[PDB]
Amino acid sequence: SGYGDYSYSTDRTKGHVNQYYVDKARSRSDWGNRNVLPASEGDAVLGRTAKGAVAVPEFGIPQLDDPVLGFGPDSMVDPRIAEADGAVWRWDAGFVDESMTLASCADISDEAVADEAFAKFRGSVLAERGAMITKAESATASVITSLRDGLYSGEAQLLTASGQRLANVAGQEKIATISGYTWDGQPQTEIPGKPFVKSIGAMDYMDGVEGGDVVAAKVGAFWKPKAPKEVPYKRPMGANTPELPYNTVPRLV
Amino acid sequence: QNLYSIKYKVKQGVSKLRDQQKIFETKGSLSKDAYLSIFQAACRQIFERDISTFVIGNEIENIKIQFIKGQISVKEMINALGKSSVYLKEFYNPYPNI
Amino acid sequence: SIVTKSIVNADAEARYLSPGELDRIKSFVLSGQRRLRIAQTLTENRERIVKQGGQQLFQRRPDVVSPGGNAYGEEMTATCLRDLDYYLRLVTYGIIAGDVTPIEEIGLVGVKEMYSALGTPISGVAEGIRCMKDVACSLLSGEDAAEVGFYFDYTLAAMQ
Amino acid sequence: SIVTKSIVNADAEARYLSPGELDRIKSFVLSGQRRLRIAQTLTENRERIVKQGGQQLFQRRPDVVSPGGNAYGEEMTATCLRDLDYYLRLVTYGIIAGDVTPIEEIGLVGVKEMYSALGTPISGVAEGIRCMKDVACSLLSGEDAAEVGFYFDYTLAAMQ
Amino acid sequence: FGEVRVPFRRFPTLPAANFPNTNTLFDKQTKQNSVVIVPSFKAITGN
Amino acid sequence: MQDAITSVINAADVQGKYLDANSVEKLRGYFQTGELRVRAAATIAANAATIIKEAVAKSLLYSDITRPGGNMYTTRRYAACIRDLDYYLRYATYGMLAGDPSILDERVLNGLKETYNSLGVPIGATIQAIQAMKEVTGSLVGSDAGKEMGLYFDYICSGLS
Amino acid sequence: MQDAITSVINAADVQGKYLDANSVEKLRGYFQTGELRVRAAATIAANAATIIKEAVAKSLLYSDITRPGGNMYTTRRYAACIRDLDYYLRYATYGMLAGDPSILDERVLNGLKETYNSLGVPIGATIQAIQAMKEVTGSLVGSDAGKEMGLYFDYICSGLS
Amino acid sequence: MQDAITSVINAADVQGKYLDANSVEKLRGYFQTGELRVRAAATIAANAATIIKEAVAKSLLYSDITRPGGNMYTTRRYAACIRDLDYYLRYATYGMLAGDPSILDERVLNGLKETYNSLGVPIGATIQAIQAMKEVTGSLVGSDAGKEMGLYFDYICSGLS
Amino acid sequence: MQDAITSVINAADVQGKYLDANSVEKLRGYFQTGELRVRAAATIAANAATIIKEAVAKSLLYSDITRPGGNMYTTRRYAACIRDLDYYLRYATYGMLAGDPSILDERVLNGLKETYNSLGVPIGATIQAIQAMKEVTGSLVGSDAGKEMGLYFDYICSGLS
Amino acid sequence: MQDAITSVINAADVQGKYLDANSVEKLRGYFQTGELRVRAAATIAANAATIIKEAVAKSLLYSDITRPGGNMYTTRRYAACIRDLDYYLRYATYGMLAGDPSILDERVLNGLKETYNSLGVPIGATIQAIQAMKEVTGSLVGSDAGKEMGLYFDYICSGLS
Amino acid sequence: MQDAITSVINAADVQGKYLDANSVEKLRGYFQTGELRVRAAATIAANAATIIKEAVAKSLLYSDITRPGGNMYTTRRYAACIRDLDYYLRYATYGMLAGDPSILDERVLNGLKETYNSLGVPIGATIQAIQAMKEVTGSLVGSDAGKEMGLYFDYICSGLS
Ligand SMILES: CCC1=C(C)/C(=C/C2=NC(=C\c3[nH]c(/C=C4\NC(=O)[C@H](C)[C@H]4CC)c(C)c3CCC(=O)O)/C(CCC(=O)O)=C2C)NC1=O
Ligand SMILES: CCC1=C(C)/C(=C/C2=NC(=C\c3[nH]c(/C=C4\NC(=O)[C@H](C)[C@H]4CC)c(C)c3CCC(=O)O)/C(CCC(=O)O)=C2C)NC1=O
Ligand SMILES: CCC1=C(C)/C(=C/C2=NC(=C\c3[nH]c(/C=C4\NC(=O)[C@H](C)[C@H]4CC)c(C)c3CCC(=O)O)/C(CCC(=O)O)=C2C)NC1=O
Ligand SMILES: CCC1=C(C)/C(=C/C2=NC(=C\c3[nH]c(/C=C4\NC(=O)[C@H](C)[C@H]4CC)c(C)c3CCC(=O)O)/C(CCC(=O)O)=C2C)NC1=O
Ligand SMILES: CCC1=C(C)/C(=C/C2=NC(=C\c3[nH]c(/C=C4\NC(=O)[C@H](C)[C@H]4CC)c(C)c3CCC(=O)O)/C(CCC(=O)O)=C2C)NC1=O
Ligand SMILES: CCC1=C(C)/C(=C/C2=NC(=C\c3[nH]c(/C=C4\NC(=O)[C@H](C)[C@H]4CC)c(C)c3CCC(=O)O)/C(CCC(=O)O)=C2C)NC1=O
Ligand SMILES: CCC1=C(C)/C(=C/C2=NC(=C\c3[nH]c(/C=C4\NC(=O)[C@H](C)[C@H]4CC)c(C)c3CCC(=O)O)/C(CCC(=O)O)=C2C)NC1=O
Ligand SMILES: CCC1=C(C)/C(=C/C2=NC(=C\c3[nH]c(/C=C4\NC(=O)[C@H](C)[C@H]4CC)c(C)c3CCC(=O)O)/C(CCC(=O)O)=C2C)NC1=O
Repeated sequence: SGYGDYSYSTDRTKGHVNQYYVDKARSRSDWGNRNVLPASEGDAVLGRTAKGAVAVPEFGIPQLDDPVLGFGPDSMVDPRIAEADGAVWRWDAGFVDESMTLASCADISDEAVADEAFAKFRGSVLAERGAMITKAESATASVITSLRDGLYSGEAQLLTASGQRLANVAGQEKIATISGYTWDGQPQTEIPGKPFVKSIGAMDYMDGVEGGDVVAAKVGAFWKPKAPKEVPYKRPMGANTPELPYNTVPRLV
Repeated sequence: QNLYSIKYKVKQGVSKLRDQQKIFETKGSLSKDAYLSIFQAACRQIFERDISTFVIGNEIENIKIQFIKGQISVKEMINALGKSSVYLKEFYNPYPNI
Repeated sequence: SIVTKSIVNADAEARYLSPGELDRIKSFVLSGQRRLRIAQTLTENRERIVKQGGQQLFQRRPDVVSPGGNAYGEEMTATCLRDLDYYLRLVTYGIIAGDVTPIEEIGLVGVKEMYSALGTPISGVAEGIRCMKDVACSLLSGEDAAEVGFYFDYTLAAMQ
Repeated sequence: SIVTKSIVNADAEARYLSPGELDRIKSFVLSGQRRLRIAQTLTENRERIVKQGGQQLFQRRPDVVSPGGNAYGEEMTATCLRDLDYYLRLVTYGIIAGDVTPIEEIGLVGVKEMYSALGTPISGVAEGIRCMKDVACSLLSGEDAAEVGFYFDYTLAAMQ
Repeated sequence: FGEVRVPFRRFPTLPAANFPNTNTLFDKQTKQNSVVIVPSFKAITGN
Repeated sequence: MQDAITSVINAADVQGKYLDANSVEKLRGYFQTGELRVRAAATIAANAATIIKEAVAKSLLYSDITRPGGNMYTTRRYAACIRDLDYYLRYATYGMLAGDPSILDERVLNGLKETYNSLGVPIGATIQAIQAMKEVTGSLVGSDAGKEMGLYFDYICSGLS
Repeated sequence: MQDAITSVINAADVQGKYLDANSVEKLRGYFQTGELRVRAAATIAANAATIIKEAVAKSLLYSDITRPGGNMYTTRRYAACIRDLDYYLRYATYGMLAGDPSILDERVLNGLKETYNSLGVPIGATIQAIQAMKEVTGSLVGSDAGKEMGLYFDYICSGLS
Repeated sequence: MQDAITSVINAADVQGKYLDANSVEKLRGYFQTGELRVRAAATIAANAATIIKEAVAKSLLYSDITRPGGNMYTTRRYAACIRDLDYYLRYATYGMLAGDPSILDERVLNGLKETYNSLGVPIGATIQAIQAMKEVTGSLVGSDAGKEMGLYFDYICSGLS
Repeated sequence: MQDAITSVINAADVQGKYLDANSVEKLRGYFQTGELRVRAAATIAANAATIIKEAVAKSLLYSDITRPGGNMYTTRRYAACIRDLDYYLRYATYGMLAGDPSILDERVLNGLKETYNSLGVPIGATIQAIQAMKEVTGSLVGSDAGKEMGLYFDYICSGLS
Repeated sequence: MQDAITSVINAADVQGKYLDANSVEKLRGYFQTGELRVRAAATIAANAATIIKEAVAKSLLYSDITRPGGNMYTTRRYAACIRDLDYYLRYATYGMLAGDPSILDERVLNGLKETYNSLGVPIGATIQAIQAMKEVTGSLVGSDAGKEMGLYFDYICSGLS
Repeated sequence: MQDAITSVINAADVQGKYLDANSVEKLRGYFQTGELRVRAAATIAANAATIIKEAVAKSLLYSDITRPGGNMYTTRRYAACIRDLDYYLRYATYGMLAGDPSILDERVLNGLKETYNSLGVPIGATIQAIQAMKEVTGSLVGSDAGKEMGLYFDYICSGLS
């Protein structure tokens, strides 16, 4: 794109907004009324520091050539250096604040804080993890029972191909057999009168096989055996006996 | 007249899609399949397609069982459908608010 | 990822992350080191885990490898072990992410449709995952095995 | 068309055509031949049908051709006979389609608005259609005339 | 829609350009492109 | 959508004409093949899942596209593509019953290439899967119905390419 | 959206690879800075209104755009623009927590230039207001978090320009 | 929408100005013609159906567009087009009362050419029907109100062409 | 381009009319002011460089836009903007001589806002520089010619905003 | 451009196929009608000026578009439109000789609606002039060649609408 | 175009700054790798034809796109695509020498997706051919230069997708 290239990002300029009370220090009278102080050394007055002093060339002549005595890379930093340039006061530009430094945060290689840490993390996520697992198996039990109770076997379901895959699933997992069609499109049936009549016997009346072959299927009150199922007596129906016609048979209805 | 002129005149139209549309709604005393196919029609309108390719299966199950039992109206099922985690994942996360 | 999910759940409400969400992100980044260690252990013991899970599956479900079963033959058995390796890799992803988003977005959404279209019994896959769970938890400590089986259990629940 | 309507009504429910709809499509394609024969007979006797219907209309409704009536003058009477020919053509379309979709989509939707904007009494058009119905059913057999008047009756009901 | 009907496509006439915008919405397939069909209505003179 | 009957009626109505001998010719042609069409549609509705399964097995089941990096690697993508194939089969059956591919233009092909290009779905593999489905479908329904179905299968493939 | 962890896992998964030493390098890098990220996000959530107020005061509060004829003259427009700045700050915070600007692409920058161009919103003034917000935010959160936040601020400004 | 008064107030407010002599000039101009505008609007509301009927009779009633093949052949299309003409007349009356065509831009012309092009509605015949309606309307309301109404009729025709 | 004479002739010719009393009114109006227009155009041609120099000095010479980061910092940009101001002055002079701003529409304003937006040129500063040029130009040419020139200066500023 | 032979060869070559029985069917069909095509092209070349003159006389010669205000009022516009009609006739003859309208797509219809819309040329009047030219041309060349020519005339009208 | 040095100088100049320690850091980084860059560029210039030949042979040489119906079936298309691959390799080499992908944005990616979409060139196959070229190029130039070249190869693929 070249060298002198305009960017909105790098435009610190009031040209797109017309704030006509802002320019650059020009007159000597501008230091008392409009301008404050340079924010860096590039913006400094020519040949002076950011604070207004004459710039001195920053480095001397090392006395005491010696690796053990004499200043070297191991020498500690004299505290009066930061005092000399005024970096110890909070209103100075070079005032360092270590509370938000990266160095203040905790090391992660330290095993100690790591094991202190993981327990605190598990403590929060335990409840939500358990809740989501409970929800998943709730959904599974619900679909098993509505598979066993006739849902998903109406012919509007058996026409779509995903309904056919669900029927093959229900068959393959031995949950229930869904009567579909023959290869040429005619409805299956065990008694040729009406369509979709399925077989029965010896497994329509067995318990504990509601979701057979489904791994750890918790359906109902799995934590106990079930009541003995006996009520072999007839209660007279008062005002609720189905009144039928005399000397005839209710054909159909 | 020829195939080019006839094809131009047969197509001039809003579209036949406007006439060739059917509405779903609960009438009196529906069975449980009738409720199911209405719920599946809602999933195609709010999600634009059948759900089974972009969900696990346990996300709107309690909403389906509730509508099939006759406990919530069509409007409540659509409201509950629109504020599910499925709707949030498909039509809110990948797009801007506009 | 926990950070991602916190950010979206805070984004829908048009608010910054509350101090609870930030607390939880902090606890997560603090436990990331043992998360990486556990992922290490599960990752580099993959061969034994897949092998021993395949054994327990084939002894518990001899029909799938019986003559004609879905995984019948050398190639089909290799493909089934490939699937088990897929799911072990996803479990390691979920362990490092701190949440089942990687497992669920890859390998759980639409898994029933895929396995029904392939003709594979999903209960057999659930059995294989359970066997791999036992084998993998055998190699961890108490608390580590508890936290690691936390994801196998979710994968089993989603695969009912 | 019966096929089209069955397809849309099955499409809204997101299901294939049930065996009842396929049964009805089959019965329709089997009767298509006598449908074409009846359309033949009605189609190629159009001049007598329009003429004799126009007579019965003008004798039953002398006001429309009386001095100043909507169809008063040579040109207006010709235009009214043109309209009757339009509706006979639409009835033939409906007979071959097996359903009033062609008649209703062309010539029935918004017919009241058009005839009110033109200043034409819609009851006169209904009378003309009834007269054409009698004339046309006179040329058919019993069952054929019954099936053909089936559409004239719908056109009359929509034109009340 | 009331409380009994499922929403549907609804070809509109008099909302002033609701017709072509609705047609573009429903005629595009899911995830067809990244475009936003109605980013805003073009500004009118006034407030 | 318009079927053969609707198209004939439209061609006649767009000229102010009554249905003449050529319209009767086309109408008889459709009415003679309607029963075969119903038979084929029933048989295809019977065996949709097996048709899709066999086409996928013969076309792209063991190729590299189902491998990591392929477009249909994860379970989401596999399920999405088998749903797409189900769409294609169902709409081809609709077109075969109607005797007119206008439903394919209005409900399937409109903006499909652009969606696939934005998603990154390979078009050649899709066309080959549809071609494999054409084989199985013609196989199952016999020669005449297979040619009828292959007409609309090739229509979809040409609209996609 | 994908964070740093999701991006690393995706790069590894798109090649059928296990997480090797470079993935561990990036993951450790994110895990070391996560706590600083949480601190910065909390502090920014604390002072959002004051940050927006100070940025608006230093950038466009007394310029000519707030006078009659300016884009944000009436009260509707002033409120709308401060809401926009709140959006930018919140989404930059999300991006800083995630360590990945993909949320900015998906939820912010997608179709934003076109909306602003149709409305007539000046883009340069918006970019300058975001730059002023970057100053105040880095000021409030300190040097390291300020550089992190400025990364996503500059990302938004580049996507807008 | 903005009328003449709203437009003058906006032009004055967008400069931070008080309403000076030129604004008073325009405001007096509108206030002098307001009563004629109300008279014309009442008369047009009285005879809308007859105006549309006569315009349709003189413009496109016996042409080939009303015959088979033409746009507006069937009864649906005839009713739709007379409803369109009613829309045009009502909105032209609104614009004449307001003394400003901005309502036509916001509520009528926005996306109208594109809708007509997608539907296949002939634009030239529509413009000619609007021109015929302009004749009858100016006829019924007299010279001055007819010129006022014809201003907005021509505005609609230019926005449609 | 069309001047006042061309516009009057076009308005008369587009109706098949001969030039009647109102056309004569407008033509006399232009012919009476033509000599003042020629005087003003000569004076403006005499002092174009000084006009541009003084307008730039009073409008944007010492602002922050000429400082590093401004849009007109480097020498390329300074030269480009003074060339732009020369364009504006020359075309305003053409429009004043012609008595018709159509040349400004055809040769200046067509696609200017879009070019400036793509380049990043601040529109407000440009409008203010044109306003300052209007002051100096009216100053130099006197009251009547200054109002004439300010008409087209304001036309350019309105077309740019 | 591709004629019928080129199109058949391309359809066969794009599949790696040799020219089978269906290609022979189409090729024989073209070869049987080639001589009639040459006769019609010669006759049309003989009477192009009279065809255009008669079509213009029956379609738009005395309408209001030739009067002041109408498109084609001045002599420039009249000459331009008769040149356009000559273009349409010549390219329809090319398409009839080739038996393929691809030349019309490549050399005529590409960007024609946009040019006419930018110029302000009425599309409906153009389509009606082409329809009138179709009448005269079919008249002069007889029934079969007239249907052949009307195919491409209607192709141009559909591409223009 | 701007290289690494130009980009650093621009970043420093757009703030009125002198080149400070970070600029020196980046400049030293570029100067240390320049000699490796020159070596890689020479080696790539040596073996461009063989690189393109091997990439085409491994990526799309025997696929169905080179057969009838495929995009690069005829000899024109084959030559055009190998010329395209030569373009990509040469511009990636330029970008590697410069250490900055701006030349790819200015001279390659600008309007490339739109050209390919108008022509019908498959984007996925192109990206895969570029990926295969990345393999061979990294192979030939060794690990470090291969990573450098793969940076710009992936840049082109991302700009194309
Ligand atoms: C308020 C501004 C506004 C207008 C004007 C408008 C027009 C509009 N005109 C329409 C249709 C139509 N418009 C016409 C009009 C005409 N046919 C002709 O030949 C004539 C030249 C012309 C009447 C002068 C016809 C025939 C249709 C029906 C198209 C069809 O059924 O395919 C439709 C489709 C909606 C529907 O009927 O279902 C809309 C939305 N919408 C608006 O919001
Ligand atoms: C295909 C469906 C369809 C219909 C029906 C149709 C009707 C239609 N009837 C018309 C006129 C007319 N129609 C009549 C009809 C009648 N006068 C009477 O008194 C009787 C009650 C009635 C005859 C039974 C008359 C008199 C006119 C001319 C009205 C006039 O010009 O003032 C016109 C205007 C001129 C024209 O014919 O083009 C149309 C478009 N258009 C259609 O597309
Ligand atoms: C990352 C998530 C993910 C999964 C899980 C996945 C599964 C997947 N399993 C497949 C096959 C298969 N999977 C099995 C698996 C089994 N057979 C049994 O009996 C057992 C119950 C079960 C093993 C535990 C078999 C036998 C096949 C081959 C089926 C065939 O080709 O007929 C295939 C087709 C061929 C291939 O592997 O590329 C896919 C795509 N893809 C994915 O992206
Ligand atoms: C009724 C006409 C119609 C079609 C066909 C249609 C397709 C369609 N296919 C989609 C995705 C898809 N389609 C495929 C398909 C395939 N992958 C392959 O490798 C094969 C070649 C191919 C199957 C043969 C895949 C994998 C996706 C998922 C893309 C993704 O998740 O990124 C999506 C994105 C919606 C979503 O899944 O969230 C749509 C809308 N939409 C329609 O309205
Ligand atoms: C990076 C390349 C570059 C250059 C060189 C540049 C020059 C430049 N010189 C300027 C002024 C000026 N320059 C001078 C310079 C001089 N007077 C003399 O007698 C000497 C011959 C000469 C000094 C050696 C003066 C006096 C002004 C102020 C003129 C005025 O305001 O009247 C100005 C207007 C005010 C400002 O400084 O912002 C610019 C933009 N801009 C650029 O982008
Ligand atoms: C005849 C009508 C007409 C105009 C007006 C026009 C303007 C125009 N101004 C341009 C640039 C420019 N225009 C300016 C102008 C300005 N900078 C500011 O800060 C001020 C507010 C403003 C001057 C008042 C600048 C600085 C550039 C250079 C942009 C760049 O180098 O990136 C360019 C780019 C061409 C080039 O310089 O290479 C064109 C084409 N073109 C035309 O055909
Ligand atoms: C403003 C410039 C301009 C001119 C000049 C113009 C001429 C023009 N002259 C015309 C006809 C005509 N012009 C004539 C003229 C003549 N017959 C003779 O023998 C004489 C030599 C000559 C009279 C001096 C005739 C006879 C017609 C009718 C031709 C016909 O309809 O067959 C027509 C067609 C009908 C109509 O008038 O609308 C036009 C457009 N149009 C324009 O826009
Ligand atoms: C329809 C016009 C047309 C032509 C001609 C064509 C040629 C063509 N020739 C090829 C290869 C080839 N062609 C040859 C041919 C020869 N070796 C010799 O020594 C002989 C001189 C010559 C045989 C007479 C060989 C050996 C290859 C393989 C080169 C390789 O893979 O290294 C390839 C790459 C692989 C492939 O066949 O798909 C193309 C595309 N493509 C076209 O579209």
